[PDB]
Amino acid sequence: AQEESKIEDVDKILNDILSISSECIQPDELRVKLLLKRKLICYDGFEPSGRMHIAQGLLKSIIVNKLTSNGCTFIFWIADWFAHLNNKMSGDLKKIKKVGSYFIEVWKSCGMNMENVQFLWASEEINKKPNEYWSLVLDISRSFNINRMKRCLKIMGRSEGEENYCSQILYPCMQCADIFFLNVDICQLGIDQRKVNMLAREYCDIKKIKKKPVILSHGMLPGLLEGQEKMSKSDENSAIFMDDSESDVNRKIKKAYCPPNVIENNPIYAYAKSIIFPSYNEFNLVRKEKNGGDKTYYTLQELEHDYVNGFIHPLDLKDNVAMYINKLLQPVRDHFQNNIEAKNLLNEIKKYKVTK
Amino acid sequence: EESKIEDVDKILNDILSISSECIQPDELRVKLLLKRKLICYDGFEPSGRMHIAQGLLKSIIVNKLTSNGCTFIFWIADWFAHLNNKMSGDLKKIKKVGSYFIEVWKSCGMNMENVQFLWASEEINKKPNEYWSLVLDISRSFNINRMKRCLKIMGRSEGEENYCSQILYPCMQCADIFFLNVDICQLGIDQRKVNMLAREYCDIKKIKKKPVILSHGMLPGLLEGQEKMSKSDENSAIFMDDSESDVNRKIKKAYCPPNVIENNPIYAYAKSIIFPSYNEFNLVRKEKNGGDKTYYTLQELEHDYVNGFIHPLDLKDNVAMYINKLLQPVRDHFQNNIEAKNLLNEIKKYKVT
Ligand SMILES: Nc1ncnc2c1ncn2[C@@H]1O[C@H](COP(=O)(O)OC(=O)[C@@H](N)Cc2ccc(O)cc2)[C@@H](O)[C@H]1O
Ligand SMILES: Nc1ncnc2c1ncn2[C@@H]1O[C@H](COP(=O)(O)OC(=O)[C@@H](N)Cc2ccc(O)cc2)[C@@H](O)[C@H]1O
Repeated sequence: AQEESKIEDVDKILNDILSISSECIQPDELRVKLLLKRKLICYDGFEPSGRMHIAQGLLKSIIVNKLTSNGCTFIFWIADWFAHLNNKMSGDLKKIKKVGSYFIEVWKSCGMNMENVQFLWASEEINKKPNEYWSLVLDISRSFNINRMKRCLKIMGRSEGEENYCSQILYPCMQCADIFFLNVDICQLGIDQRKVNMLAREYCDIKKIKKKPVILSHGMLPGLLEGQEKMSKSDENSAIFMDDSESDVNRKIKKAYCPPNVIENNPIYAYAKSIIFPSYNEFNLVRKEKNGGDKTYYTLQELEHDYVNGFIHPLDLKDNVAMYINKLLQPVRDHFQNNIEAKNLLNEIKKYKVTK
Repeated sequence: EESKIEDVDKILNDILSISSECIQPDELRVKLLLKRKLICYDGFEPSGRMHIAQGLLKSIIVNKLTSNGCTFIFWIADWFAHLNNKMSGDLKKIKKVGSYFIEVWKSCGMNMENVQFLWASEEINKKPNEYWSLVLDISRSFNINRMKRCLKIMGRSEGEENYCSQILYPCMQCADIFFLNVDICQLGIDQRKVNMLAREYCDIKKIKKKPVILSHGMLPGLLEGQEKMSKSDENSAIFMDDSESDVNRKIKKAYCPPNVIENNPIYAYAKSIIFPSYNEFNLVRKEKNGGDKTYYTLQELEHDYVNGFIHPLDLKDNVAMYINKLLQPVRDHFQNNIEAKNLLNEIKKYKVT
């Protein structure tokens, strides 16, 4: 037989999946998992705690498309109970659920392939099998000491510095339980969530569980301003939101940090690299004749090169980044304009006060 | 009208007299005027054989409370025992112990309509959303340090490695109080911190219906300095299934300092178990040692012991005899009810963790 084309295919698949990742734990387990002649279950989880920003909408969608076009199933875990537990929207569950419904409406208009995508609500799923779920949570809690768990504080945007409520011990125990409860093959969350993903791998070793989840962390999309490592709602003025208008996006991009001929810590370059290039498979720099005219970058290396050496002005990088982000947002805008029910949902959502 | 206030008053006096400490007496009165059928509960980790505090001592309090129209829930804390690593965390063993607990309780004075045997696992799982929602809401109300103040309710301390289970457990025990609609928490004083936690949670949440804590005193262990009979304090306990000779053996070896009442385990048993059960204490002994004497008050018993009128050996012989008398229905039930007998035999095999 010449099924050496299968090994070649897996390696092609592995390299493609990894190209979208910031850190894989571990790459070898991932290859192993891919040879499982079966769909791999991936998931990411979201606190419904305010407006969605483009990391959770546009960037997520690039990654999910890559996965589902390579034999994976993808679960969006609408972590409503988690948001409540973390005091979001003052812990008001009715508001959290409305935000959760809003998130789904966005994701459904993000040009994601839905054949292999699932939206699951934490509260619904847990309450379908509360004995199993809670037994798991308890078993996890008896396996790690308080200090160990306290080092997962980051997964909920918390620190040792603030007053540490017992809920901050339950939450990580519950997030860890999710991984097994949902039978995840691949935890595909942002790098800020990694500590609880590592905790789950540790749990496997402790319980001598052979089926171990692979941690496929993506990098943080940076905020608009210098020094903002993480676009988010809790970093004032860092985020472009999924409901931002065309002029909104233009205005935030124009005001963004984009240092001349430097790529490190440059959020504008980061959007070109992590969002636009993977979406278009090319970056087409449109620029005046005054400035060298249009040029298509077929590779990230060529792009980095022309930027770092001043061939690409910052203004030109900005203008194009803005344009593409607007084009990418257009389907979402169209949905929230043409679907009056979605429009109303967005409307109610914006009225909320973002509690921490 | 008057007789009503007399009724409630006497009752209130009955309830209060048992207790080592009641928080708060006034609230208890309000509770009785509001409802004659109060819900009281105590909770037990099925973590090994049941010692006499949880049976003979328990019965005295329970019967005094139920005879007044109260319902008393026995909370078989199976998931709690498992969470707290008892019986090697084997749910099957824990359940078997739970079943044996019920057989002991029904045979030592608590086979009655007003007593309920409830399993934590079962009850939680009838309304899991409500139970767990409560546990979560409690967790977001208290910080870790505050919660670690409840460590004694599970026999743990700050000193040892503190697993996250030791945070969840108190959240769950606190949730139980509301989940079972408890009017009176009737637990040992060693459980008081989580009971205070619940009262603190009410204030935080502006809950006006607030539980009364009616804590009973700890029964000392057999040996010197052991202030609490328990499975954890080594060779400190008399078990409800102990045979006559086991009882004699253990009482004989027990700590019983002459003249001294404080920290005297043997006197404690006489005082807290025997005397309330018989409403007297009949001291059998040789003429030369002082002869038989019937005590009608604890004051006379205490006076005589303090002054050395009763030698430790005479107190021990009599306490052993009485304890054996009190265990007789339990002994018979386990020698006769073959199902209960098999349960015991099996239960005795298990290693305590
Ligand atoms: N700026 C930026 N760049 C790339 N990825 C980002 C990002 N901000 C947030 N993310 C990722 O979005 C997912 C959800 O974010 P979150 O609402 O802050 O999630 C955390 O609160 C989780 N603890 C929610 C959760 C609960 C339970 C469970 O089983 C899984 C997740 C994250 O992947 C984040 O990295
Ligand atoms: N030596 C002694 N004297 C008097 N009372 C005693 C005693 N040792 C134990 N007790 C009381 O018996 C009950 C059961 O004791 P436990 O199994 O050690 O109870 C604790 O583990 C509880 N956390 C179990 C529990 C879980 C959940 C819930 O809602 C209620 C109870 C106790 O009253 C103890 O004081």
